[PDB]
Amino acid sequence: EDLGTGLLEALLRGDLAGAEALFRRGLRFWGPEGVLEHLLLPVLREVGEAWHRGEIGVAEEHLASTFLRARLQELLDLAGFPPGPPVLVTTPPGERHEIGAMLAAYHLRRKGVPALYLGPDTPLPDLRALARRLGAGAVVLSAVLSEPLRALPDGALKDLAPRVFLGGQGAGPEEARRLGAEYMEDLKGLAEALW
Amino acid sequence: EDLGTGLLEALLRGDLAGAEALFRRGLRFWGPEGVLEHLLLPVLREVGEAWHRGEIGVAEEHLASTFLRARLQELLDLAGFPPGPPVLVTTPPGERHEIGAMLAAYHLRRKGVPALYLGPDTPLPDLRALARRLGAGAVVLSAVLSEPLRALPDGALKDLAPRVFLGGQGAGPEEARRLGAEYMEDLKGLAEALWLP
Amino acid sequence: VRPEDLGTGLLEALLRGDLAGAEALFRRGLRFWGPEGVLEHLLLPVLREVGEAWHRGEIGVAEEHLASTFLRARLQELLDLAGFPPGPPVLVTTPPGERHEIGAMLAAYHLRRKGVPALYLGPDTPLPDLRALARRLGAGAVVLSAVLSEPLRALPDGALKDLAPRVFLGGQGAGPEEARRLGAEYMEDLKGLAEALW
Amino acid sequence: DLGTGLLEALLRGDLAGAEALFRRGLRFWGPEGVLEHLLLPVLREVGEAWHRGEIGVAEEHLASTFLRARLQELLDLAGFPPGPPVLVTTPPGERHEIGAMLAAYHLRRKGVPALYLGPDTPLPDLRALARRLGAGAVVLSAVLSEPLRALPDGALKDLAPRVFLGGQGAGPEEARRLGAEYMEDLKGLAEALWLPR
Ligand code: B12
Ligand code: B12
Ligand code: B12
Ligand code: B12
Ligand SMILES: C[C@H]1O[C@@H](n2cnc3c(N)ncnc32)[C@H](O)[C@@H]1O
Ligand SMILES: C[C@H]1O[C@@H](n2cnc3c(N)ncnc32)[C@H](O)[C@@H]1O
Ligand SMILES: C[C@H]1O[C@@H](n2cnc3c(N)ncnc32)[C@H](O)[C@@H]1O
Ligand SMILES: C[C@H]1O[C@@H](n2cnc3c(N)ncnc32)[C@H](O)[C@@H]1O
Repeated sequence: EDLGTGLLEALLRGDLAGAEALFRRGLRFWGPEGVLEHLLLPVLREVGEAWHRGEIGVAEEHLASTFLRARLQELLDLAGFPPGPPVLVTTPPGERHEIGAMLAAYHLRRKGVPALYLGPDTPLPDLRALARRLGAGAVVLSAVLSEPLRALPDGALKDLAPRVFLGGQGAGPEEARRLGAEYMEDLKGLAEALW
Repeated sequence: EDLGTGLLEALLRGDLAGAEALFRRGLRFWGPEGVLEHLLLPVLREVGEAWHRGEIGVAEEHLASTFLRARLQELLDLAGFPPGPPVLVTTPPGERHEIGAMLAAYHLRRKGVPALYLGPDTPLPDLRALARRLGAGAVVLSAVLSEPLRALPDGALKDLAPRVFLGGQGAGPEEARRLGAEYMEDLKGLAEALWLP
Repeated sequence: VRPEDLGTGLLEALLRGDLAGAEALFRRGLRFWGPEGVLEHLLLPVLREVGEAWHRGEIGVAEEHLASTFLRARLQELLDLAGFPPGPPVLVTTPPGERHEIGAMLAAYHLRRKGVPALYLGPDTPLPDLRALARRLGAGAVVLSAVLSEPLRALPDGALKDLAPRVFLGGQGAGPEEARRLGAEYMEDLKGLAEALW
Repeated sequence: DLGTGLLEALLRGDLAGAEALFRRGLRFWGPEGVLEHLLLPVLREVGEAWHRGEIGVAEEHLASTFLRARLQELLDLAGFPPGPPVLVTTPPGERHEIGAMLAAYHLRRKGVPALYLGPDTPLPDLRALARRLGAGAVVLSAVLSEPLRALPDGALKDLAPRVFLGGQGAGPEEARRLGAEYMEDLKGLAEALWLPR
């Protein structure tokens, strides 16, 4: 059974009940991390590709994307949330794509790290202020597009927390170096990189 | 509200567990509609005013708003999504505040309306195309700011779907008339106008 | 359906063998009460009423079996979705002769929700084997759930004392005096377990 | 090598590592193949290691509890084929439940609505539930032979119009004595419902 085609088709026809049932079949088959890798991310990528090819309009993407963000938020709220100093997770100013940051928070919480997901697009002064006030051990940023990072001045990220991690499709090792962050490729390596 | 102040204080401490416990207590005490009017909505309004007064920063508002959207998403899912020709709910192009749209969808779904929530900020021709293809009986827009409506040409909203409804703090009767939408004074006026049976 | 009617609705769904509808009612409870709350406000009251219905002779053993098997699966689902930090484990089980396992699962779930790596062993673990595993894995604690008093009554004085660096005992079958006799720390509330560990 | 790695991860208390290994087998072999190549060989090896004194009871418990959870999740995934239930349990005194769960799972994958009760059901109660639900069949998994030897002649007859008995603890003459149909393997079990007898 092709859950990815089935789920995208259900979303494009506005069949949210079918879509929710199909996502849950994927959760049961692949497990929590696995459903994100094998179902949620492939469908979001395909939605993007269909839009880029001119095949679907913006409303159709929004319908699918909004639904999948809700499913990941549901999973995130069911993960543990330890006491202790938090890790703040957001996206750079100008970055409205939020699912990468949500995935980072999720992977962290599933390994017993109290990741606070702020939502996207947080001005750096306000992010630093909050990280310092809460005694955050780290700040994690997800960059989906490269332009928001290119807009930032050299060293912009270095003072945000004791550790500052940057990843996503829009990020790369050279950009992380210019901005003063540690570049991280894999979500699984985040908790490890802390412990 | 005493519980409202306590929730916001928990959110500002990063105590997500304590914040959830307070929200769940409000849900048990007031029920879903009650908790929106007496807890979720007053906290969002306060967060906004406190930011405007420089008492909290943007990261703190973000934390609070993100938490409350997740709570409202849970209530949307709890309200059920019936089958049947849908009502599309979104915000005008350039409107990034989405919770008013989510609230409209919630109130509709509570009355058995299949209110499909698209998220915010949908271009008009794309919204109209989706409404046409799905056979949607109505489109509902939430405007929080007035500037996105001011930027639209006369009659821009009139033909998005068989009925087009507009509300929110950034909308008013005169702008709705200019744009060709039916202005809805409040969420119960919206729910009333669209309830089928 | 009102939240106050989900318990009666869930039990009626299970009693007609409608497990898909029972799952939907459970998920509604989860969305309304939250994870800890649905266990407190829906799972535990239904399980208690199943026991009372059985005792009154209103349902039989197979009806209880179907319901507790279902509810154990719903709790397992929540358990699987919670965290699991690396780090020295807490072993969670029930005393020898105790076959009621849901209390132990709930303790494991409360610990994993607070980022404690609770390993759920299943029920009814002989004490030498439990001690051996705790020592080998370097477990920081052993947590026991006693629903009946009889299995505790069958253990000799100080039987629980050396199981792990901390040994916690709770459940409807345990009390402070019995915990003291067996060498365990007594804990009444699940919420206080993670607090106490560290 | 996946079987050996799964057991090793379980014996270290590396639950995340064990889950990842199981998920890998599920993706490689699919549902049916993961049971034959991973779940069943691990359980069998777990018993052999315990008998030989290489692992203790707590280690078997950790492994079986994990595998039972994985299988219940596959059971739920297989869902609810339409029609009158087939009740699946174990005889009174039989605490090994994975064979019953496997029977239920095999049935559901073939479109038969198996309802897995849990283990160790007194026969009068099993008969009452079968009657109340209009069950078309009852299936019992016996791992030990002793619980069967304890039951009266004819004790399984008429629990439902069709009553099947299998597992390592069952054999044809014991099934005959009890008034059940003996089934040697899960393949024959679903086929046995193709046609009446
Ligand atoms: C949904 C969506 C939107 C929604 C986002 C909604 C929301 N609230 O999140 C909206 C409508 C807002 C949107 C807007 C736009 N978007 Co858009 N959108 C998407 C879409 C379809 C899915 C986004 C998503 O969730 N992706 C899932 C992502 C996060 O997964 P991933 O990047 O594979 O990430 C992996 C790793 O990077 C890792 N990871 C991610 N973050 C981090 C962080 C750390 C620390 C680590 C360790 C790992 C990690 O996680 C994943 C593991 O596989 C994508 C398609 C796509 N391919 O992503 C486009 C896409 C990203 N969008 C795109 C574009 C062009 C736009 C717009 C400019 C469109 C326009 N207006 O003209 C705007 C820009 C808005 C802005 N300023 O940011 C392009 C970007 C192309 C490029 N430049 O690279 C894409 C690729 C579509 C396309 N095929 O053209 N978008
Ligand atoms: C959360 C929030 C944000 C978040 C939104 C996050 C998200 N994904 O939704 C973000 C960070 C994106 C944001 C951004 C900005 N925002 Co802002 N933010 C808010 C906040 C704090 C809550 C918004 C909300 O959820 N409102 C919904 C509820 C709480 O509002 P309500 O008035 O009670 O709505 C009632 C009715 O209107 C009705 N309703 C709503 N919709 C509909 C629809 C229909 C059909 C009907 C019948 C009824 C109805 O339901 C409610 C109860 O009945 C508000 C404060 C506020 N008072 O709203 C500001 C506020 C709306 N934001 C404001 C501003 C200035 C901004 C920014 C310009 C800031 C900036 N400089 O970047 C940007 C603009 C972004 C954009 N282009 O839209 C100002 C606007 C003042 C003004 N109009 O001039 C506010 C009022 C804060 C303030 N006090 O200054 N914001
Ligand atoms: C399901 C069930 C069974 C199932 C259990 C299936 C399984 N778990 O795999 C099976 C069929 C095996 C079973 C068997 C029996 N059971 Co029974 N059964 C129940 C039932 C209906 C629900 C059990 C349950 O999960 N309860 C939920 C419990 C665990 O929650 P709780 O005890 O209120 O615990 C709270 C706190 O103590 C805390 N907590 C629990 N553990 C811990 C641990 C720590 C450290 C902490 C801090 C907190 C904590 O969490 C809960 C609230 O937060 C109950 C009804 C009931 N009232 O409990 C009976 C009941 C427990 N069973 C009972 C009986 C008599 C039996 C049998 C003797 C019946 C028989 N003749 O065979 C056998 C004994 C088997 C054995 N243990 O050796 C009686 C016990 C009465 C008494 N004490 O004398 C009960 C009360 C039914 C009744 N009579 O009303 N049973
Ligand atoms: C885990 C386990 C337990 C667990 C059960 C946990 C649970 N299920 O909740 C617990 C701890 C309860 C346990 C306890 C005991 N058990 Co034990 N344990 C096992 C173990 C390791 C796995 C059982 C299992 O799940 N196997 C399922 C699969 C592996 O069985 P299988 O042989 O492949 O079955 C196949 C077929 O029979 C068929 N099938 C099964 N059912 C049905 C039904 C139908 C209709 C059909 C068509 C086919 C079918 O499908 C299967 C796949 O092909 C087995 C070892 C083993 N089975 O080889 C023992 C084993 C069965 N246990 C054994 C023993 C000794 C005990 C105890 C007496 C130990 C004790 N002293 O306390 C108790 C007895 C409890 C009781 N009264 O039932 C012995 C049995 C020896 C004997 N006398 O026959 C075994 C064989 C271990 C050993 N090698 O010594 N056990
Ligand atoms: C990356 C995603 O951005 C969305 N997208 C493209 N243009 C706009 C716009 N004007 N307004 C809102 N979202 C838009 C598309 O739906 C695409 O899939
Ligand atoms: C209305 C809400 O908008 C948020 N806000 C204000 N300025 C910005 C910005 N540059 N980026 C993102 N959010 C912002 C504040 O947190 C306020 O509460
Ligand atoms: C506490 C629970 O024990 C179950 N129970 C009662 N007697 C037996 C038995 N002989 N075998 C199995 N379960 C039993 C009942 O279903 C009751 O609810
Ligand atoms: C068949 C399985 O039974 C378990 N087993 C053996 N003896 C006991 C006991 N006293 N209590 C609980 N489980 C036991 C072992 O772990 C073995 O593998």
